[PDB]
Amino acid sequence: PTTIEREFEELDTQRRWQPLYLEIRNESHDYPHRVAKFPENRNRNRYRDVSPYDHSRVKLQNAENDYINASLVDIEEAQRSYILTQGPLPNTCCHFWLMVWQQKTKAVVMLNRIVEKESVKCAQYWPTDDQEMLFKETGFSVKLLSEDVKSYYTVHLLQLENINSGETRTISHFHYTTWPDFGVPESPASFLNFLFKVRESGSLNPDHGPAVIHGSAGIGRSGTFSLVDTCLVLMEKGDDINIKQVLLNMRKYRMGLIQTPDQLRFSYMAIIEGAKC
Amino acid sequence: PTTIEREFEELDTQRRWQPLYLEIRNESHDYPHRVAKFPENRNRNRYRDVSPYDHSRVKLQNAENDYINASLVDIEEAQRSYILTQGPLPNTCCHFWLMVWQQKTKAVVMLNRIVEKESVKCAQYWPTDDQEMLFKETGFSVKLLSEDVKSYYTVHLLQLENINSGETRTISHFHYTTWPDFGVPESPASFLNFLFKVRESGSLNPDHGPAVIHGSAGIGRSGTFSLVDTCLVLMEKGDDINIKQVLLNMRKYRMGLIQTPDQLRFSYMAIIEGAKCIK
Repeated sequence: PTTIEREFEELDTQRRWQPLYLEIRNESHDYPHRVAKFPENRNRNRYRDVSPYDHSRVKLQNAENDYINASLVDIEEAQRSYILTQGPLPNTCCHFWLMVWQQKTKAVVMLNRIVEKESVKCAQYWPTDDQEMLFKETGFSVKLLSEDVKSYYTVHLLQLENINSGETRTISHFHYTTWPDFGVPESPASFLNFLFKVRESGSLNPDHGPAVIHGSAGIGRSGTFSLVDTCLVLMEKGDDINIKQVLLNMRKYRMGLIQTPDQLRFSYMAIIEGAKC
Repeated sequence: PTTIEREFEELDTQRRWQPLYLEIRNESHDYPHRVAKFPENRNRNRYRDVSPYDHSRVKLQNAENDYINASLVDIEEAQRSYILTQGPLPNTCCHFWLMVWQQKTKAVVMLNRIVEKESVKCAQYWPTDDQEMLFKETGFSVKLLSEDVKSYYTVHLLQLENINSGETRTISHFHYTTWPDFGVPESPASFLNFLFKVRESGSLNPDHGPAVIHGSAGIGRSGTFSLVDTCLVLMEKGDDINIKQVLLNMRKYRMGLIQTPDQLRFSYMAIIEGAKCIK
């Protein structure tokens, strides 16, 4: 904890955050992602520059087209596993809830707004009122159980139902509402508080399926969330951590996590402050 | 402006907001609201103790059932007209948009959140994304054009289309997001700023149909919003104002406007500060 604060201060005074982030870009390797570019998958992708690698993509089980824009990002050293996905499209919200069910997910972490700078970045895939939301394509319904609104985030409790079996599960929907795309949270403090609420629910624990983390692309803010959570686990287990090394290993699972130098710098501060807790 | 400032300070120091609000209750008259209680209309009312008066209710034209829980609130001395309405129910959002169309409304002012204290207070009657919302019972579709999110309110630009005529209109939807039910806005400043944005759009001006103001019941926050706007209009025209008499007059058009003493106190404060800002 003392060492990463020393490193951050070196990068600040010498103003080397952009060269550092550019060095991580160059050391990130490309892996095959041929399935994302199948013709019949082009309406399942939000962005043409954001595809899951063939070796780590989440597959819809027992589906004729198993493809969803989702990556299982796994860190064995930390016992941490997350699914990072794009903001679902109107036609993939059914696949998204099918994924949440098959993986036994307990929480969805949403870091984006439905509309950002006059572009819809995500479909309304949960209901805002008491009307049930139906996904006939995959046989799931979503109903709103509870809503707790705060100034920079909201938590929803949703009832996800498998209409075919009648079975039901409660999904915690943690929605960060003041985090701009390609930008940073307002405060490391506000961010850390949000992370700790997601942790306190147990939704990141190994006795559950991987949590679903998404923004609009599931890359920038989503990578920052997972990078900070993971490196708080590693320090907590007593491990010495190289953040650049942790982030490079994570990028083997999904391309281009952490999208700006500022996002990388913010990840350092949040890791340093979260350690003091 | 100095006189209402004297009055506020007297009521604040002597803590007399409740004797005042109770005295206004007693000077408020009840008028028939029999149509709201017709058997076919009771699934169109959110709350059974919240009804529009027969003499000021907005009528849905060219419909088999003309009823909607909405009141035309008029202050002729201010050249101001509002429609105060409940938060529409799932089966009445088609009626709400038919009313917006027929009344040539340009803005909807929304003062509630969809869920407050774990209770649904209003149906999702506009779309949050790029999927179009359809109301086939009345032949209208709503599409989201634009969204500007600010710290205490959001503005949505919506395209309201009459599907059978194909004609289209742009509705300004001003959604104040930080005003709890039976409560008060966080800061007079943020509220006053929000009101001033609604005015800047011209949606309250005489060359448009009346704006639609709603909360969940369309009475407490809706009444606070309308009282403050009206009394700033009356002051800038140079009229001497008894706010209590303006509120009693507004209550002839819809029952129980402004629901708490703190809301009544907040109307005074916003009026006093909005005047000093205008000057």
